[PDB]
Amino acid sequence: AGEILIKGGKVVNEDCSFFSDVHIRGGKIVEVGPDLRVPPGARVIDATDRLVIPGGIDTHTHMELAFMGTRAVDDFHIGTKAALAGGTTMILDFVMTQKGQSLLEAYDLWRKTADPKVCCDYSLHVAVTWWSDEVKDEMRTLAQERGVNSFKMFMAYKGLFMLRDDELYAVFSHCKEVGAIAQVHAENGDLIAEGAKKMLSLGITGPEGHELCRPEAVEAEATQRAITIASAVNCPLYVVHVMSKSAADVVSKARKDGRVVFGEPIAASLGTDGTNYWHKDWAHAAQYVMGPPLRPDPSTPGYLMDLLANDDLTLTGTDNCTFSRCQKALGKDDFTRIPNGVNGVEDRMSVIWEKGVHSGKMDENRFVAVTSSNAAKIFNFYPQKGRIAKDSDADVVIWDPKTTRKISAQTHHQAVDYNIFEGMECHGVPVVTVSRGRVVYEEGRLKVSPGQGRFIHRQPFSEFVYKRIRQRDEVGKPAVVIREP
Ligand SMILES: [Zn+2]
Ligand SMILES: [Zn+2]
Repeated sequence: AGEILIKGGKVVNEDCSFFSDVHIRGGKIVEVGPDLRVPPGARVIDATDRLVIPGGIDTHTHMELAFMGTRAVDDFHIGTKAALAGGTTMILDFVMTQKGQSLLEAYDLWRKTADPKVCCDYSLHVAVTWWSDEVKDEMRTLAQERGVNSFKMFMAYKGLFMLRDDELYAVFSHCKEVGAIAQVHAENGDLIAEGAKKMLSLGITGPEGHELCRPEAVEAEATQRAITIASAVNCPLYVVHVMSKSAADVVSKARKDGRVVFGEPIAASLGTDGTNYWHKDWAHAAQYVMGPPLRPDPSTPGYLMDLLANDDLTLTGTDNCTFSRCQKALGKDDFTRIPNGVNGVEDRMSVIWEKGVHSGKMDENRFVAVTSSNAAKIFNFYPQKGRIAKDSDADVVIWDPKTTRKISAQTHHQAVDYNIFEGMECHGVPVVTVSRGRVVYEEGRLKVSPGQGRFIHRQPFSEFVYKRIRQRDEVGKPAVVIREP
């Protein structure tokens, strides 16, 4: 609502950067070009010496998720405010369907919880945590009527969310039928379960036990297995929260081999590492506990950033699923009871800019691709989002790439009372955030109301995801050999 001219900045899209003003009217970008006239009444945002970029799209959040006996402290309201303050203008959150629970009920429950609270736009992925004719039907309804083209399956969480290979095969085959992308939490749940039992029996109850019970081989194995099942049914696959060099190399190899798979590292795995689980201070070490775990090889985040730069890995989320210090403390005697999840929604943009662009690993245009455009392409709303262009949504960040900010829980906007990036000096600061054509963050202050954001309804068969799948259906059908009868 209202009129904004962003003037004097350099627009940065995934394909190129160029000086131009951006005219916003009624929630949309209505013109991009040099020296645009300021209509009477329009507010001018002076973007001199700034980049004008699509707002960040966080593909992976769990706002106020009830999980492991408690509830994430960053909710849809505070979580989306913190996203905005960090230059992120859309989140995509997981409807964590309980085993045996209607996917439509869980979807409805998420929409009712988020719709009146979100401060930025959002959409939803739906977890498929069990399988039956009903789930099958509900997935079709969700894909065709409820705006969801992404379903999330777990190979870990035995007893809770885990699906076996035969069930993944059926679920993935049905994703492909409904034009959805199959997302997978890829760790071998049987090894996690055994490993945790073994670490506890050895008296390793601390957070080091959490990483040691499921080292990167456990993630690499499940990642390859999911790729292989999805390749078998020609279903596009999306591997969420790639945490390790070996799982990332699995995704890298499969893509080079032409498999339709996408890998999503998160701010945590790009900005820090798992040496923190070995910290003498139990509270500090617990802060980093999430599944899969961050990895103790300190070369990990830089390697994941190199693969993200090279498009072995294609886009980013945060897996934001926050628990306060006193919540984490529930597992002081037993790591299996530390609620799993770290922060990142607010810091993702600056973390990636500092670790990826300022470092020389990727340019500003690849930065836009891996923080917004690719999410829009995969989840099917590009160029509505992820591009500064006429007719696109006015979710726009004015970005200062030269100034640094120090990340701290003392100054962050998340509800959690610590930050895994505590102390990190990042180049790249969101100075102004515009969401739905309104200035919602400037001069370090938020100006937004819960429920101002909107659910984004997507259609299935995202072309970025499916055009190759469909062609392979047409020319890749196996053929009988013709033999004399
Ligand atoms: Zn997960
Ligand atoms: Zn997650």
